[PDB]
Amino acid sequence: NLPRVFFDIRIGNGDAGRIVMELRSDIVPRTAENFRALCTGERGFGYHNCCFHRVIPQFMCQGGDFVKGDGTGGKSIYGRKFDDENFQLRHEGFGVLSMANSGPNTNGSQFFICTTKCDWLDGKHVVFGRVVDGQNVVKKMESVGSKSGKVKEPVIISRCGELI
Repeated sequence: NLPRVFFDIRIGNGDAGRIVMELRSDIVPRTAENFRALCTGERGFGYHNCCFHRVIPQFMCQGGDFVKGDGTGGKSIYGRKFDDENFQLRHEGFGVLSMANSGPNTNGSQFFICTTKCDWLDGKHVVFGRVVDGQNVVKKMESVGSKSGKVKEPVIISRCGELI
């Protein structure tokens, strides 16, 4: 069965709600497991209290740097980096979950949520899931985003984990 995980999001001084994500363990089991484990914090580290450090309205939101908090760091449950598992899933529309990287085979913890179809990213980033509920919460983040991506108020994963 496909993992169901969540982020509770706080934007500035307000709780924004819950994002629920389905992970495609059927296609990218290793990549899905990394993300799932970082949501639950079962290895002793993960996305809890991590921020979204870039928000570009109508393009995407990026987060998952729980090491440095600024988009320069991160680590996976497999070590500092792990290989691109496959490129079978596409950045086909709103809510697609994909791994940020610094070139081939440099996956860590950073990820982005697409808020539009971005086919041009296919074959560059490993897609591993999709937002299934709380699309409004992803869209809410735009209130503190900008065209450059600079974030105006803290966007924090106040709580995260796995759902039944």
